[PDB]
Amino acid sequence: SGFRKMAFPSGKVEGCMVQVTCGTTTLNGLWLDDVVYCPRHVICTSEDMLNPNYEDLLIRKSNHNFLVQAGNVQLRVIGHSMQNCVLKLKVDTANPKTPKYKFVRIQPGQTFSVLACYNGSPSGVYQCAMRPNFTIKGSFLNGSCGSVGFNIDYDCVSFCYMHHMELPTGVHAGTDLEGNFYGPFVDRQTAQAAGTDTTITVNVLAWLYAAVINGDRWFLNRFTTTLNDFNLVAMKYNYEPLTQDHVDILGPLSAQTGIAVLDMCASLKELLQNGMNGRTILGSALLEDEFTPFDVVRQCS
Amino acid sequence: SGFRKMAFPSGKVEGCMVQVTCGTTTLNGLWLDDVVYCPRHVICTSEDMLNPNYEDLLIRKSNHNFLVQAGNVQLRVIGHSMQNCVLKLKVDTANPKTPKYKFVRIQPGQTFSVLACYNGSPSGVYQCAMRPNFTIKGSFLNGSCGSVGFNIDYDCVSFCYMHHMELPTGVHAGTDLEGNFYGPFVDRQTAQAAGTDTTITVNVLAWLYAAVINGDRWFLNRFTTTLNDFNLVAMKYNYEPLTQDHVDILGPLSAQTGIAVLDMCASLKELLQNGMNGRTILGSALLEDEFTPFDVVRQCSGVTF
Ligand SMILES: *C(=O)[C@H](C[C@@H]1CCNC1=O)NC(=O)[C@H](CC1CCCCC1)NC(=O)c1cc2ccccc2[nH]1
Ligand SMILES: *C(=O)[C@H](C[C@@H]1CCNC1=O)NC(=O)[C@H](CC1CCCCC1)NC(=O)c1cc2ccccc2[nH]1
Repeated sequence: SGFRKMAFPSGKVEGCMVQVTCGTTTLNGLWLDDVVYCPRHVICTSEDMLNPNYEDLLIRKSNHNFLVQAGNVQLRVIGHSMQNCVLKLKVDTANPKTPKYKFVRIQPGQTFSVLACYNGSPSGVYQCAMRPNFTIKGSFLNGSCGSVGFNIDYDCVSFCYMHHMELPTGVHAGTDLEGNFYGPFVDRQTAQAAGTDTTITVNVLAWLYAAVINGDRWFLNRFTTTLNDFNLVAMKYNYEPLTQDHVDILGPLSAQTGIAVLDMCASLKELLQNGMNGRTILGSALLEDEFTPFDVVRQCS
Repeated sequence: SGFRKMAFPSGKVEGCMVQVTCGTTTLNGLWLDDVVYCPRHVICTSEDMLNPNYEDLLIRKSNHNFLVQAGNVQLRVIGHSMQNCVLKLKVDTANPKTPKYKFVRIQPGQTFSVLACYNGSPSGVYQCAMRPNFTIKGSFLNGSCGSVGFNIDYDCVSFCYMHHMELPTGVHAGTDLEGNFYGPFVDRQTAQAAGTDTTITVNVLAWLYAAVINGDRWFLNRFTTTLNDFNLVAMKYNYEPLTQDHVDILGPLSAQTGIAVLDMCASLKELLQNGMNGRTILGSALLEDEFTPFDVVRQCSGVTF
């Protein structure tokens, strides 16, 4: 029993982190086979922050302008190319610690683990979710760029995020491992603002199911709702719409607990109206939205 | 910026986990040098949960009664002995992935990372605190016994916890790696209950400092207090007493933020007596007590291992 925000074990990713330096900029790179992936803004200088022409900047670089270090060993860059907003540095040696892996682009509401790194070495590991507005609420300082987010279902590592920047409101933006940003952001230091953050409704419902599984029932009620009436209410609290896909996805948890999905929606509606009245759910006094239905099933069984 | 409940990177520990099976029971072991450590209750049968004399049951057991598997390779057990509530199985080969390590016993209020494992395979990692009542509020299912808790300092892994059991209230109990239980618990099938828990005051204060460092400042005020005055309020609200050592340890954070400890104590006193009035701190609607002062320092300065 118990319920914790649980990350994946980080060892398979730790063995892939390296340090990449270009000019005076140092950040992290991901070394898989004979390629090191890192944010392309490592090639920017202090005058190229607003409107960098990355194709023009990259063509001027030599292989030896990139210093790549794995532990106390320099890797020799033998080639470079850019794919969207990531740089791919070809090196002369394959990483012997490369795990089984794939690159996956995730949808808002999906969760993943982040291995926060500085100078190629790990600082710590934590869980994150892709917010509906395509930001993540991370913990990242200067030098963290190039840290990755990942899931490890099975023994396969699915890389889904690479860190690039912090928006003025304190949240974070980045790309997939093909170099495409999540959301409308660009790798320029120009004024950019994320959409209004909303709550990930299907994840709140998953977490209420987790609470029942762990023995807690105080928030249940005798009512039900239609899906359309639920959405009319939840949007007034800046909750994301719940779709029929979401209802289908909660079928398994509904079957395990004997609580129909639309009956749990009626519980959530009352919680939004009443608050918690000095109570907690799974040790929280707010409704958590960073556990997916899949996460709940992994942890509770 | 930002602030998250952050676990230590687990790679150094993952390479030490193995599976240990005795009779019908399977759980995890920790393989360091040429010894595998696991809970001694692995030896119990259904007719020994009630009241077992493990020292008598261990004589009856022979080396080949312990199946140890590291991945798909079987380790050969060449000896066995007990240390308190931990079984030590000597194996014929040293773990080539053994990290620099030591065994340490932690104090209540200290935090550590748990590598939850099943069948010898690491499954997830999260940060815990040793509660004042000597339990931990973990997430553990059947087959997780022998999962371990650890801290890392530079290149050194300090192992501090091995998991043994779940109490009726759903919190968890275990031992250090020399097999001494944390708290007034025993490894017998019997009625056991956690003591009433209290909140870790020095950790709440550290987290309030983390909040200010991240620009969350609504709870600060003009007032200050004394230790005696504060501690009288603490006792009233089931908070752990705040000592002078605690004030000293927060010293850094006080100087960095310009909020003296007793100044921040006056903030915490008001939060206790008045609550949060519908506001949050670092995304929480409760006062969080599972970050130590050192936890805050290393997250806010980007310390690596
Ligand atoms: C890479 O290591 C950092 C990671 C940042 C530092 C603070 N927290 C983080 O997550 N990335 C940056 O510093 C980028 C660099 C830019 C180079 C040119 C192309 C765009 C990215 N900058 C920022 O994240 C940045 C600058 C800035 C100024 C004012 C407010 C916010 C802000 N964020
Ligand atoms: C080891 O893998 C498990 C871990 C437990 C399973 C559920 N959650 C956990 O953390 N440990 C056990 O199952 C122990 C075994 C005992 C054998 C005899 C010596 C003491 C340990 N049992 C329990 O944890 C247990 C039994 C029990 C009965 C009623 C309420 C709670 C309860 N916990």
